[PDB]
Amino acid sequence: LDRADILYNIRQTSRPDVIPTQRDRPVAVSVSLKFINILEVNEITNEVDVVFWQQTTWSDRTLAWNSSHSPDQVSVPISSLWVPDLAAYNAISKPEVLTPQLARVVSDGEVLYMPSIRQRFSCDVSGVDTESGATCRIKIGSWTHHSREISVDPTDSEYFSQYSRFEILDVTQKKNSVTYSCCPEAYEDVEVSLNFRKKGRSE
Amino acid sequence: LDRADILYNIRQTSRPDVIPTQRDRPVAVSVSLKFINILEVNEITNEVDVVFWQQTTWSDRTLAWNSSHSPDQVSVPISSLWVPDLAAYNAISKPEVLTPQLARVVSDGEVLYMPSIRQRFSCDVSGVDTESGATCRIKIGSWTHHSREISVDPTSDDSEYFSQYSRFEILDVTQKKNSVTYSCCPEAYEDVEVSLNFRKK
Amino acid sequence: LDRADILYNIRQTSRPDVIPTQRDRPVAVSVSLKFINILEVNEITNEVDVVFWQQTTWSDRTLAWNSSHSPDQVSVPISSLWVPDLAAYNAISKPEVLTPQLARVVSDGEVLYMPSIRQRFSCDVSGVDTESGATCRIKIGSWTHHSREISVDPTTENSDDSEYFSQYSRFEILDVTQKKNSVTYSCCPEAYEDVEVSLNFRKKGRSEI
Amino acid sequence: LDRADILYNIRQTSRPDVIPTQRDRPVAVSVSLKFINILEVNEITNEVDVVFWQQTTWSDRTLAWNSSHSPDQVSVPISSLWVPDLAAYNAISKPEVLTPQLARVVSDGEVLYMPSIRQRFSCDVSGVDTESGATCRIKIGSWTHHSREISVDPTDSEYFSQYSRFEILDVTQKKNSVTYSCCPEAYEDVEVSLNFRKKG
Amino acid sequence: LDRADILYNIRQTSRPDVIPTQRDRPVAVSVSLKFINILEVNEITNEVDVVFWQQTTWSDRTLAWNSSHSPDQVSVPISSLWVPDLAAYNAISKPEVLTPQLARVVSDGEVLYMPSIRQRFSCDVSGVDTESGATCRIKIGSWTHHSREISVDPTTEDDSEYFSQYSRFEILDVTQKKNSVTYSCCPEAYEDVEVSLNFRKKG
Ligand SMILES: CCOc1cncc(N2CCCNCC2)c1
Ligand SMILES: CCOc1cncc(N2CCCNCC2)c1
Ligand SMILES: CCOc1cncc(N2CCCNCC2)c1
Ligand SMILES: CCOc1cncc(N2CCCNCC2)c1
Ligand SMILES: CCOc1cncc(N2CCCNCC2)c1
Ligand SMILES: *[C@@H]1O[C@H](CO)[C@@H](O)[C@H](O)[C@H]1NC(C)=O
Repeated sequence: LDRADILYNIRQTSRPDVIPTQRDRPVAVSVSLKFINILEVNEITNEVDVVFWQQTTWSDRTLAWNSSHSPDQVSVPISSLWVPDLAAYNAISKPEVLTPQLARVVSDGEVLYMPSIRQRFSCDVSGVDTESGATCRIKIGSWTHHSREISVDPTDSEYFSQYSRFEILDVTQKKNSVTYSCCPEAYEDVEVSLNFRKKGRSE
Repeated sequence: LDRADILYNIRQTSRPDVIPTQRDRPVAVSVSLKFINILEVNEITNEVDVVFWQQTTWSDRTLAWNSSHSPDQVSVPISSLWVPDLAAYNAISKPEVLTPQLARVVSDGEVLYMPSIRQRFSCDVSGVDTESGATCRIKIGSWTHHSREISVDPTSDDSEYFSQYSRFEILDVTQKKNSVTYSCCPEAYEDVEVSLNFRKK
Repeated sequence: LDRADILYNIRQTSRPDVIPTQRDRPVAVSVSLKFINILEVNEITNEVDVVFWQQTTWSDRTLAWNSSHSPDQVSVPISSLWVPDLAAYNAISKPEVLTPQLARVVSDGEVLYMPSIRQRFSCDVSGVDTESGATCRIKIGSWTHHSREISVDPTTENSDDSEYFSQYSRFEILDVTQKKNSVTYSCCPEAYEDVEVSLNFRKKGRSEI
Repeated sequence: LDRADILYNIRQTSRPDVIPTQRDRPVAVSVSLKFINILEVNEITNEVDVVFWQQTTWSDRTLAWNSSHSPDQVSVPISSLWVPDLAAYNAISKPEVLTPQLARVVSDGEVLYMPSIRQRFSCDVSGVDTESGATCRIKIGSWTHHSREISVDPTDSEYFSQYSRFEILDVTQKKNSVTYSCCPEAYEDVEVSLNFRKKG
Repeated sequence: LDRADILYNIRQTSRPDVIPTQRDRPVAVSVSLKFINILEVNEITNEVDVVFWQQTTWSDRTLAWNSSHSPDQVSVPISSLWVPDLAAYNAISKPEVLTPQLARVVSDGEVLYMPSIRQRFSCDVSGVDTESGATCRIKIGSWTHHSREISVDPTTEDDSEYFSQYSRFEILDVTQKKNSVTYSCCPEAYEDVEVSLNFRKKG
């Protein structure tokens, strides 16, 4: 098996429309945000612009191949894969995807999709200009798949731009299960708390 | 039947172009707005930005399957389904759809489509900065299907999903159904009018 | 015949690329603007933002069907139909189409396409804040089909204009008049038809807005 | 032959990807700008917004048909035709195409494509608010085809909006052949000089 | 062979999804930015708008043909070719591609893709209005292919030969540099080119 063959088979048998549940257990999706930049904070309106890598991870056995005599990874256009229907509940603009829309697929069926995204959010910006900073919560989960079909779990400003007007004090993640008044089932989400503040001109 | 089979059948026998009338009867569409945020009010120009879930509900028996030993629901791309041609009459921008464009389909043919949308409207913003607030009316109906083909009806805490971080707060939401005859065309067209009473905090 | 059959036939045989001329005579296209809103006037730059329904009407026999025991109308995506290549000559932005892009088709082949459009125009805004108001002319015709292939004609309803106009606009409409022209450009030997819509409007008293 | 047949044949045998060179001669493309409006001048940043018809003209013999008892012209979506890969070198925004993207094709294979375009350019805006006005040069040529494959040649105030804040004093056109440090061949372009000024 | 045949063969067999590695050796990609304009500098927010030609170069043997009695080059839509998944790490907007999306292909399989791009970046704008100017670094590399699949290198071939004389700014110097980076998320190394643009406001 070479790359050409692997990619051909994947394209030929894809089913991007089919959630890869295994024996009616949920697809376990991991989500983690790597913050790159904070761009346009407004303490009056409670709005922020953020750039982040949305590290998204899951398993789709239908993509697996025997890599005994083959590459054990390929990069694949997401239009050829099933992908989780994640959305940020408190986003007030659609995601601006800054990077090539490719996922990495391992021979065992593990998938990693990690685009860089710029997006505007509605959240608590109060205190951004004090020492203890502001804490903005971002809520991400499956739009249409309940907890029996999709579960989401969480996995250092290492990637954060030194040229931002802001700095990161702390990031914490938390998992929730929510029942909305519209539907009888429960839906999982991850809440990411971003604690940040304006740098001093001197800093 | 598994999900793969159900989704394959749906895609293969699509008909996204065909309104699913069970004939002479109109497709009964339910519409309901869950307000999430109010973003950029202008009392001078009478314009507002709103974020809301557009809960849309209808029946399409051509999607039904026997779920005796199968899943009784799947998520489907709306490009593979017939979808009501709803529009907001007083919108002054096209809808910005913020969420994945999937509808939920039940084995009996019930469909739920509920995108989160950001959109700008022309409406009465006067009094927004007073105690009794402003009342902005949003009018939604089928663009091209008359009352014999599509009927729209209204379906809770008005603020249940509303953002606590908005500069505004919701005082009340009321819904109302209308049947309108336009000068251009002989038939009547239904719509729902949603009245959003809100004010600056 | 049911709706599914009618729509299937249309999709399978429609030639969206083919202007439906009958016997070397022009397709008669009717155009009419119903104004919904006037949004962002600038008297310095002579620019206006307008929202309007663009009522467009024509005949295409190739869509016809025998409706003896059938529906006599369906809604059809415009991607499955031939559509006139109308453009606004003095537009300075591309049309923002606000509504579902569907046309209504009658069993005899009559087609009605009427999207709501937001668009910016270059025109005479002078006098907008006076009693007699400004008069902005919008010019619409076929971009590439001459008068022997497409003719454009106004239609005046005999009803009041301001019927669909938003009461919440900062502006108000004094009058709307339509007029047909036939023009020959220096690039081309043939004549091209257009409709000129004259929108007479003014700013509402400032006590109200 | 009727229009339906002509259009069907064109669509079916369409090779939009193939430059229609005849016998190793370059495709001769004519370019001409008809200015409609000047919208948003900035003398500080040297930027202007312009609306113009981009009259583009060339020959593609593979489109020809016998028009003895047939129409001798049709309108065709440009997605079904080869089209020159022209670009404006000093544009700082992508072209906003305002009109239907249709070309006119004559039975002998002559093609005319003339969209109305709004676009922003980087150029010399100094003097715009003086009597002699500013002179803004727009440079247009094939992005990827050299002079042996494509040549560009020149062929307006008649179509200019009376409601613009600006007025046109003069338009001149000029053809150039240029080399670039990246490539050994020569590339043709047209430079259009727009001399304009702010009205009273 | 004529152009029509060459283009037909390429379209029919190209495999835009398949990275053209030759025996486990990485595809060698060359990247070089030719700056055309600097448009909208903001020293407060550390943001700049740049227009540049992104000269991108690589080899794909699967495109080769015998040109004995044929054209030895054609222009090809990039949708019919494999193309490197290059991204600018510090971009804060998606690339606005200003030119026709065509690549030039030589009969031996060499490809040149050079679009003009307008894009906004986050970088160090301090000193832009001084004599020594600001130095803005732009970082470009493969988003998903590691050093064993794609390597990126600067070309060894004027700082402003193509730069607009009508810009409010002027270029003092351009330097390029190659890096190999390991991120915390992944075990492999990823190559990039860092382009340093030293520029200042004209007097
Ligand atoms: C079976 C319910 O299907 C749905 C279809 N669209 C949206 C939702 N939402 C409510 C559930 C939680 N996610 C937010 C949107 C649910
Ligand atoms: C024959 C009626 O067909 C139509 C096609 N497009 C738009 C409309 N409208 C008028 C009916 C009510 N909705 C507004 C638009 C009607
Ligand atoms: C020779 C007819 O071909 C043409 C192709 N595109 C545009 C035009 N125009 C001139 C005729 C009138 N409409 C404006 C543009 C003509
Ligand atoms: C082998 C030359 O192929 C090319 C592929 N893309 C762009 C260019 N350019 C440089 C030559 C002149 N046009 C501007 C862009 C050249
Ligand atoms: C092999 C890991 O697959 C990946 C899929 N998408 C993005 C990345 N990134 C990490 C490597 C360097 N480029 C940034 C993004 C990695
Ligand atoms: C339509 O079909 C019916 C048969 O059901 C036929 O008898 C009738 O004459 C047809 N009408 C037209 C106008 O062709």
